[PDB]
This record gives sequence, C-alpha cells and structure tokens, in this order.
Amino acid sequence: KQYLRYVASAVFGVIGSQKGNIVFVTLRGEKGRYVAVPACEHVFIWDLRKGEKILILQGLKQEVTCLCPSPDGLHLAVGYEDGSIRIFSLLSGEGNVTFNGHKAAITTLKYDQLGGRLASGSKDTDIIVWDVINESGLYRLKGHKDAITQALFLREKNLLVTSGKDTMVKWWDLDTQHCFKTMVGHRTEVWGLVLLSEEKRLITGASDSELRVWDIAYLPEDRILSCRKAGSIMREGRDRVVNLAVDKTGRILACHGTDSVLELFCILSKKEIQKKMDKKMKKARKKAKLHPEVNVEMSLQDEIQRVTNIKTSAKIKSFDLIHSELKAVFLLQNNLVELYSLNPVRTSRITIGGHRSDVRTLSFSSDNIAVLSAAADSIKIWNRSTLQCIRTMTCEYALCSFFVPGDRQVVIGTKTGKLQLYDLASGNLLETIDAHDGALWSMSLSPDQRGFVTGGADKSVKFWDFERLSVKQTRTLQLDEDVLCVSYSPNQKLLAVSLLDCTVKIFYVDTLKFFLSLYGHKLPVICMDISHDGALIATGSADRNVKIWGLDFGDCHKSLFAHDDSVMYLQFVPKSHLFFTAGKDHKIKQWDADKFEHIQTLEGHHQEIWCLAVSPSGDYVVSSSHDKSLRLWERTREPLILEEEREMEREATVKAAERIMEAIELYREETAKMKEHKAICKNPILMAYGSISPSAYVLEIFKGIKSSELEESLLVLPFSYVPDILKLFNEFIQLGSDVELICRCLFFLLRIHFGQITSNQMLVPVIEKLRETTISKVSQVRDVIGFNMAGLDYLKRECEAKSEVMFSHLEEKKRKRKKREKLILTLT
Amino acid sequence: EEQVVRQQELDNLLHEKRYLRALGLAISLDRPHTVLTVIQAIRRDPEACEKLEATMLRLRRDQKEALLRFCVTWNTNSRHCHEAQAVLGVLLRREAPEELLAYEGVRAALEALLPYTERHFQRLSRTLQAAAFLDFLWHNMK
Amino acid sequence: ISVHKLKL
RNA sequence: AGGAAUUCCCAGUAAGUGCGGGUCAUAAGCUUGCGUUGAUUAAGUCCCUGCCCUUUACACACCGCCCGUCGC
Ligand SMILES: [Mg+2]
Ligand SMILES: [Mg+2]
Repeated sequence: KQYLRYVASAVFGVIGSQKGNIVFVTLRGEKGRYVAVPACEHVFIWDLRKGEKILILQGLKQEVTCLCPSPDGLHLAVGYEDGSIRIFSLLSGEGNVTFNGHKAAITTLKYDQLGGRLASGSKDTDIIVWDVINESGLYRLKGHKDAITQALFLREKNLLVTSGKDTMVKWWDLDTQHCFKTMVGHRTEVWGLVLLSEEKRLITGASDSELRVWDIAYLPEDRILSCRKAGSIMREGRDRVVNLAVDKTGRILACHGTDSVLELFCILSKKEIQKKMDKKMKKARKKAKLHPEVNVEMSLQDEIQRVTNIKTSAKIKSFDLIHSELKAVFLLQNNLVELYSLNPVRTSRITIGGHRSDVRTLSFSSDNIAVLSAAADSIKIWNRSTLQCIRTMTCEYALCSFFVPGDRQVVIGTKTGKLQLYDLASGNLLETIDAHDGALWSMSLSPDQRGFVTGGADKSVKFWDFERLSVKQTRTLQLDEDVLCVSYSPNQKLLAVSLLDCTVKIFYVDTLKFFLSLYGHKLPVICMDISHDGALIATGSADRNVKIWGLDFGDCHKSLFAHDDSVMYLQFVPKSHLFFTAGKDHKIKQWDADKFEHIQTLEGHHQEIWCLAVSPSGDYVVSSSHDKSLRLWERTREPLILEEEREMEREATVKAAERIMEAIELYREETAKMKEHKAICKNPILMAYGSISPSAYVLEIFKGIKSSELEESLLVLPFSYVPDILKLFNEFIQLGSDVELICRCLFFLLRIHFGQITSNQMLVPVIEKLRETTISKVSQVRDVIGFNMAGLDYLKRECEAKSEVMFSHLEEKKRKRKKREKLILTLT
Repeated sequence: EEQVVRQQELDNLLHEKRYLRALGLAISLDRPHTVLTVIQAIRRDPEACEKLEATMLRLRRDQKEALLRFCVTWNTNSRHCHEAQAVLGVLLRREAPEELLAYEGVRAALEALLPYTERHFQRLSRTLQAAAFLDFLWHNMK
Repeated sequence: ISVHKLKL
C-alpha cells in the first residue's frame, strides 16, 4: 500500500511572462547578444542569434515581477510578488542575498551610478533604500499614498524623486529622510518618469495624450531646487502612457502606449541646438532680406524631435534600448521576443520554443519519448528527454486531440466542426472533415487500434474508423442535449457520455441502447475516466465534488471535496486505481480510489490549469495552465507515508527608583567628560532621545514616572544622590517648564530628609539658591493666572450688562433660564 | 492640491525648527493639536519665548478668533493650562476690551474659561503655601 | 449556460 | 523508627487518650458521635505554578487615548 512521491523536474514551453520587464545583459563582453527575460517564478537569459537559453536562475514559489541589472554588470536584481528582493551573480548563476522589507508585489528597482545603494518600490506605499555592499537596509520612506511607479536617484546632491499611482510627485532629501517638495500638476496617474539632459529636465507620462516637461534649476518659498512648466509635446497615441525610458548616455526618448506601435523621440543638445539656432537665425535674416523672440521660441519647441516610430506585430509589454544604430528589444503578450534596428528592420525572432496562446489540449505518444501540445493556431511536438520542439504545424484551433496508434500521425479537434490529420515527418495536413455541426468537445481512442469516437456541441455522437490515412463515419448516436465529454470503456462493451443536464448516461457499444444513468451533481460533469479494470468510473463536475461509481450496478462509492473550484481534467494511472485531477485552484492532487484518500498535492503552477496528461508508463505527468507554461513531473523512488505528509501540511522593565539613579549616574559621567573635552580644546542614549543636554535628559525620566509611583521612588532614593538632584531641580525651576511636578517632587524630599539636610554645611549654598528661585517662580506663575482672572471677570460683567438691555421680557427671561439649566443624576 | 501644498510648507517649517513662522500657517489650516505642540516648543526655547507676543500681534483677526477657541480646550487639561494661560495673557493685555466683545463665539468661550481658571488659581495658591517651607528650612540651617 | 464558459 | 519521590494542614487547629451507639443507606480487624489534655510558625507579595476579571453615579482632590492581523 506504499505510495511514491512525484517531483517537478523541469519547466518548458515559456519564452517570456506577460508581467515583468525585459533587460539587456552583458555576458562575455557582448552587450547586445544576450537578453534576460522573466518567466513564471523564474528568469531566463537568451542568446538572440543562436536562439538558445544560456542559463536559468532559480526561483522560489513566487512570481518574478520586475528586473534591474547592476551597473557593474556582474549582478542583476530580481524582485518578486511576495516582496523579497534577491540579487543574482550572472557568471555563477547563484544569488545568495535576500532582501525582504516589503509586504507586497515589487513594482520597480533602480540602481545608483556607483552601485552602492539600491532603491525599491512596491504596491504598498513605501520606499526602502538598501546598502548593496553591506547587504543591509538603510531607511524607509512612507510619504506616498498609493502604489509606486518610478523612483530615481540624483547624483549631484544625493536626492531621490519618486512618482506614484496617486496624482503626486514627491522629492526626498536622503540625508534627512524628509520630503521637502511635492508636485501636484497632473490630474491622473503618473505612469512614467525619466531624467534627461544631465539632470536638468523632468519628463512624466500620464493618462492623457499630451506629454509634459519641466526644467529644474538648483539653488511658499522653494527649497533646494525649483521647477517650472517648460512645455508639452504631443503623442500620436490617444491612450495611457505605459512606459517611458531613456537609453543610458543616449539621446533617444521612447514613449509606449497600450497600442502596439512604439514611439521614439530624439533630443537636440550642445552644439546641435546651437547650430540649429544659428541656421534658423540666418534663415530669418534671409526672409527679412527677401521682404528674434519668435525664433527663440521656435527653437525651444524643436529642442526634441520625432524620429520614425517602430511598429511591432502585437502589443508590447516591456522594451529595452541600447545605443553604441539603435537596437531595441521587445516583449509581447505572445511569448515572443523581437529585436528591431534603426539609425526600421526586424533582425531576429525567438518565436520557436512556445505556443502563441493558451495550450488547451495535451497528449502523449504511445511511447514515452514524444509529447504533444496544441493550442490556438499552433501544434507542437516535444521530446520528453531533450525538451526541444521537433515539428510545428498551423491549425484552425485546438480543443481535443489524441495520438493515433501509428507513431507517425496525429489527430486534433477544432472549435469549428472540423477534424485534421498530420504526419510528424511530412508536417502537412492530410485532409479536413466536417465531422460535427458545432464545436467538438471530446474524442476518445478505442483499445483495439481501429477507430475512434467523437462528441461535441452538436447533439449527436459519431463513430469513426481509420482507412495515406483517412477516416470515415460508421454510425452516429443522436441525443437530446450536447455532450461535454465521452469516455470509452477499456473493453468494447461500454460507452459513457456526459450531458448538459447533470447526468452521465452509459450506452452499450454493440447495440446503442441505454444501460445506466448516473446523477446527483448540481452542475454538469466536465471530466471523466474509467480504470483499466473497468470497475470504477470517476466524474468531476463544475461543482467542487468528484464522485466514484461502480460500473456493475451504478452505485456511488464516495464523494470527495477535491479542489476549491471547478475541476478541469481527470485521468487514472495505468496500473492501479489512482487518478490525477486538476482544478482552477492552482493545484494538482492525486487520490486512491480504493481508500478514498488524498495522497499528494503538486503546487507548481500559478494560475488555473486547463489540461493535464499522464504517460502510458505512468512515470511522467505534464500539465498546462493559464500562465503560459508547461511543467513536467516524475515519479521518484522515495516512499511516501500519509500521516507524516498530513503533519507537513499542518506545519505549512527597570523600576521607577532604579531608573532615577542611573539617570543621575549618567549625568555625573558626562559632566566630567565634557570638562575634559574643553581642557583638550585649550553618550549613545543622548542621541537616542535627540541631542540634548545631560541635565535635560533626567527631566523626562522624572516625567516618565507614573503619578502613583512618584512618592515611594523618591522615598527609596538614597541620600548620596540628594545633593545632586537639588542642584538639578534648581535649573528646572529657573527654566519655567514643568514647575508643578518638580515642586511636588522637591517638597517631598525636603520633609523626609529635614533632619539630615540641616546638619550638612555643604548644602548651605544650595538651599540659598533654592530659596530665592522657588518663591520667585511660583509667584510669577500665580500672578499670570491671577491677571487672567480679573480680565475675564470684567468681560463677564459686560456681557451680562448687554443682556439686561434686551430685557416679550418674560419670553427673553425664559430663554435665558432655559439656557442655564443642566441635568444631573440623583438618587431620590 | 491647495492643502497638500500648504501641508508641504508646514512640514518644512517644522523640520527647520521655524516655530514662529509655523504658528501662523497651522492656525489657518485649523490644526489645534499641532499649534499646541508648537506653543510648547516656543516656550522651551529662550529667544523664541520673548518674541511670542510680538508674533501674536502680527496675526490677522480670524487667526485670533480660531486661536482663542483653541485656548478653551487647552485650559481644561491641567497639564496644558500653562501655555493656554500664556496665550490668554497676550489677548487680554494687548487687545482692547471692547474689541474682545467683537469676537465671534466669545460669549460661549467665556463661559468655559472662568471655572477652570478658578481651579488653577487655587492649585497654585496651595503650592505657594507649601513653598514657604523653604524659608523654614533656611532659618533652621546651621 | 454553455460549455464555452465552463471548459473553454 | 523506615530512602528517592509524593500527599495533607492555620485555633480549641495539628497530635495523644478514653468512653458509648449500630440508628429502614454505607458500616465488622470497620463506621459514626461524645468528652478530656492541648501546641510551634504565619495575618503578606505576584518571584515560579496557575485562576477570575477588565483596558471607554463628572462633590473636592488626582489622572488625561492600550496595540496588531484577516475578513466583509
Ligand atoms: Mg516517620
Ligand atoms: Mg479515640
């Protein structure tokens, strides 16, 4: 009864994930040869000319969200949706530094020019600056109120500027960690932010056609710097600005909208601007001969010019630019990476290695070497060991497909009522049959190598046989509703179909007659499978339950919770009564049909799973998901014991009196030290509370004492510290702050040590200073309150004098009395 | 966008320790607690303390109306009464009595200011009685 | 209800 | 004259002693009344082992905002 573990071996069929950013990398001294692309939880580096993956960088259970290469080029920073930041060494391929300050998906990373500091932005409204060399986090900035879009350093005076999904741009002083300037120009999200022209111009992209620009000048009064609205340049795209980027030490400004076309802009600077101004002035002089402020204004608008815009096959997610001719690399929704060259032509594509859409159907060959995956408009064949695409065919669509017993041919179903045949060697379509009126949903292979069965949206179910390879229809069975799935018995005796109404009906193969009906699902059954013995059939529905039935009498053995959403596909292992299931809950589970028990959970994918396949030997399992990826699992020799695996899922100060003496002791030590420091001229606690006098530090300790615990803490306090505290109390009264608390403290010490204080002659000067200060300060505080007493009383009498004038007199008196009547609780 | 610009200026002035200028803006923004923290910081600093009454005269009329109704709440708390009474002192001495009657809400504010003031005066009176103990110790000194 | 919503 | 561990106990209380009854249940080498002699130490803290609660009647006087997470 011992079970075995399935382990995820490799990931294939992915070129580039839709979320993320594409970046060039420098390997072996070739800047433009290699590119780094993000996939599901992993990041891949490709060689565009060869078309091969040089190396893969390992990930851990979380999708990668954004990329940033280090300025030196040895390292590239990786951010994930969890919030962990990991930096990978390109040559070694292993990253050993982990940064996990953030609590949400990481939006952007950026390096400074030297590479010593790293800035991270996340959807949570925080900015964290990390020390790259020391592998520590310096400080956190919390000003923004929405997700962070872009964060950029300033080289000249160590300033950071950030933009967010909220309609604000915030400037930060890194030395003091303070936000000194805020821009409120825009009305909508600030999606893009770039620095240009040696940190003298600012560019922002918003959800509007116009593109604004500012000029920055270095020094409600402005602080540190000032910015003015320089102007605006128009965009051809009428949609939001997805990306703004500027090539490193380059003159190309790139604007990208939601549409596929990518817009490029070229700046004019240094002598080029001056030469253009001189040419314009000469042209104006020539016009004057034929027959200024306007010319200068014309020069300002033409400071940046529009070069021809590059167009791509489909919409772009992320792009990167490099300048030596401009080389631009792109990423699309299709997992396709393209490069274009312009001073536009497409120089290469890496379309090979992945389908252009979601792979909906998945099949294995009769032998285990070959793996068939098909999607919309594509069919590909994979070698199981090598993991390379053998051959590709264009198809109308793919919903169902089986591998014919001949190793040479393949058969697929379409969402249109068509069926197609291909050879692996020929790579051509044999013929196209109008098999069904509607969409063909399911199709099954008979144990004897002759024939196959088709069912689809058209209410009939049709039988076909193989006849160069061709197929013909023998007989059809007509139903009341459409058929979601057909599953054919291991022997030629039974045939099973699933209908729109929540029932599975079994028909005799030979005579096409009713034999049983299986009901009890709230929602229609999507997937079915029958074991090799034929005793058991498992049905999974849109409702989360899966049910096991006996074929002999149609009795339900068990009903299982299974997934948290609709189950998508089901299939038994070949040897025994163990089946694999897949649902929209991002998970894969396997069950023992005999013991009705859940053995394992596979947790590779990150999106809902469309299809699954298991090898005829049963050793290998391949699955497909909404994320454009394909994963392979292999059975391992290590035994699996259930309750241990069940256990794995379960697993996955100082007293008041004591403070006073320490405060006094700290005061004594510092005064001796500062005495010595001045002598030379001719602690951490202090800066912890902010730089203050040592005398001041004791004052808050007195404030920190609770009111109730005040008297006994002073009573416990020894007489050795009494001479010092009396001196310190004298300073506190003279400042005039917190007089009452010190006076209450002072008078308590004098009474309790009245006998001892009199004897000591050293304390005579202290009491003389205390005597003068105490009465002098208390009187002044009382006099200020006393003066307010007289002033307020006079104003009270004037208001009452006015009231008598109005005194209809009875009504006014009643209103006055009603105003001055309060209500109290009383036990009568 | 106006508040955040005004908010940005206030934070800069607090960061620069410019409490005298920051006093004006926080009153206009209707921040009672922030002003209360500013007033305490002014009195701790020596040079700012004497220039407090000079600054208070430069305020326009509506700022004085808002600040006066701030003193009513502060005077209620025994911990916060001292700076509340300090502000009220400038109001009574500098400004004309007939002009105090011109303020808005002065009648309602005057109702609450008196009873808490009598409590504070009595409490300081008892401290003066206790403070005389210093003289008794001095004569018994050897 | 249609199978397109459920399976496709 | 009964180790290691462990149980119980604050005033007519711990401990010793005698004298009766068998009472519609229980009780026989046991069970329950009655009297006599009558002590040492302690009257207080949350330190350990824990238990029960709370952190939203405006005399005078005193005091002056518990914190965090996930769901809707
Ligand atoms: Mg014994
Ligand atoms: Mg006895």
